[PDB]
Amino acid sequence: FLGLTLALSKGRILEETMPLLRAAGVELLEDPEASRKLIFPTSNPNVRVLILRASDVPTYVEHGAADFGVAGKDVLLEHGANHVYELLDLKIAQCKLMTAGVKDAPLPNRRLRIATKYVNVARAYFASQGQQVDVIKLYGSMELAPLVGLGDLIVDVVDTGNTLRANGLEARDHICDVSSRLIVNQVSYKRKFALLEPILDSFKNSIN
Amino acid sequence: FLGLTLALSKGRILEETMPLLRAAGVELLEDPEASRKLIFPTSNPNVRVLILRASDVPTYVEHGAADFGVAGKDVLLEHGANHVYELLDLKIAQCKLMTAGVKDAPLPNRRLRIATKYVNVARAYFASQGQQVDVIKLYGSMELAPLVGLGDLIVDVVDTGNTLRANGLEARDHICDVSSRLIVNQVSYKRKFALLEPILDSFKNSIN
Ligand SMILES: Nc1ncnc2c1ncn2[C@@H]1O[C@H](COP(=O)(O)OP(=O)(O)O)[C@@H](O)[C@H]1O
Ligand SMILES: Nc1ncnc2c1ncn2[C@@H]1O[C@H](COP(=O)(O)OP(=O)(O)O)[C@@H](O)[C@H]1O
Ligand SMILES: O=P(O)(O)OC[C@H]1O[C@H](OP(=O)(O)OP(=O)(O)O)[C@H](O)[C@@H]1O
Ligand SMILES: O=P(O)(O)OC[C@H]1O[C@H](OP(=O)(O)OP(=O)(O)O)[C@H](O)[C@@H]1O
Ligand SMILES: [Mg+2]
Ligand SMILES: [Mg+2]
Repeated sequence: FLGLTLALSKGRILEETMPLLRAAGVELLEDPEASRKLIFPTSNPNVRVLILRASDVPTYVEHGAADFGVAGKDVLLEHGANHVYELLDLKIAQCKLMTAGVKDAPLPNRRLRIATKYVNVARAYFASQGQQVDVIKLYGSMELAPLVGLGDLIVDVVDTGNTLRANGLEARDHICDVSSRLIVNQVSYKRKFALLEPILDSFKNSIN
Repeated sequence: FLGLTLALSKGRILEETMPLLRAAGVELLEDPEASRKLIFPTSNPNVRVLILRASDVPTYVEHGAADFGVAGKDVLLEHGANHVYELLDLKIAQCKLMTAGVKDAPLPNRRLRIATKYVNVARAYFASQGQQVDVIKLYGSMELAPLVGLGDLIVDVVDTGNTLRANGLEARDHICDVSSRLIVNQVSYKRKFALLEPILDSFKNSIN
């Protein structure tokens, strides 16, 4: 396969990317949500799709296992984006990185413990507020951590706030806005520009 | 809540732990698989259950957010087990950590690239075979990596081998056997032994 490999994740990124792909002449031939398969052809024989965990999208793209991909800004910040090119803000899967804690709970008298999957972002954010914190790395369900006393605050993505409210948590600080971004492998950009360019141009047009 | 908090993960660990818990006088009051909730009461008011991602079970237990938990040996090896006590091999969720690659593909002429979530285990295993390797950290779907040239081999858990065979991969090396283990917080063991002891004794009896 000499064409382009596009890395996407299931759920909202796949759902919100499909219209952009359609407008660019690229449609999946089945629903990846209902398949155990991971590589999918498209209506365009020069483009195939990898379905990955969101956290693996930057990894595949960086290493050139995919030529390009759609990754949340949150994942990019956490992973590090210095070995891919971020070409477009697609303005999909929009949310924000925030700190949160138990509603009205005071902070304890010591170095704070932050429970989060976004360990690098958490460290950098608290450092920008003048604080060195301990970070506890979690892989899921951040909202539970404050309720059982694992960490004093969490760092997580918030959209509606329903998850925080359902668990008696409140957002404390706004870290940054997050949206999904189009990222490209630095070599693929140079060597497969002829294939990439119309798709990138289509995406840019669609997001206007 | 002054009783015991038990950390479990969904799927096979929950499924294979429930009979042990039943025999110990502990039953869930609903199916956690069909709930968004994360804390669950049991038939015993001294015991509640946290449902966590498997990789977070050791974390919660180590930190004392749970008093005890059931974690796969694979997760324990990767996370590090020096700040919990491993008390029982429950002999559930039995599988093995293995290396795997594309069937009959020769190794390349350079330092190997291992794609895996088990980065510490991979490093230690290849070091025991006389090799320093590069490790690429992945969070899911290891089987895809060799097929798109991300890494030369993977390290993953294998049971039937169906996943490897479905993807044209073959197991190369047997790293170790894996089963789920009962782990306890080092302080909880000391301070809540009266609550723990009958449950531990019941589990031990059940697994005989
Ligand atoms: N509630 C939300 N609303 C909008 N965007 C979100 C929301 N939650 C996460 N996102 C964004 O969408 C991306 C897709 O990730 P997601 O499908 O939740 O997978 P994962 O659970 O593996 O992070 C996230 O990395 C983030 O940028
Ligand atoms: N196919 C399998 N058969 C038996 N045990 C398995 C299998 N796959 C994983 N396991 C074991 O069961 C544990 C439960 O993890 P699992 O439910 O697969 O969650 P995750 O996908 O987050 O690792 C694993 O950490 C491992 O020890
Ligand atoms: O502010 P809200 O609108 O509640 O969104 C916040 C939640 O959205 C995401 O969950 P997702 O829907 O991806 O489910 P999961 O992360 O629990 O799998 C994220 O992990 C937060 O928990
Ligand atoms: O040798 P096998 O019998 O095929 O088992 C191996 C597979 O089992 C586990 O997958 P699981 O069923 O937990 O699904 P997931 O890891 O893809 O979520 C593991 O992640 C392997 O992919
Ligand atoms: Mg999610
Ligand atoms: Mg699994």
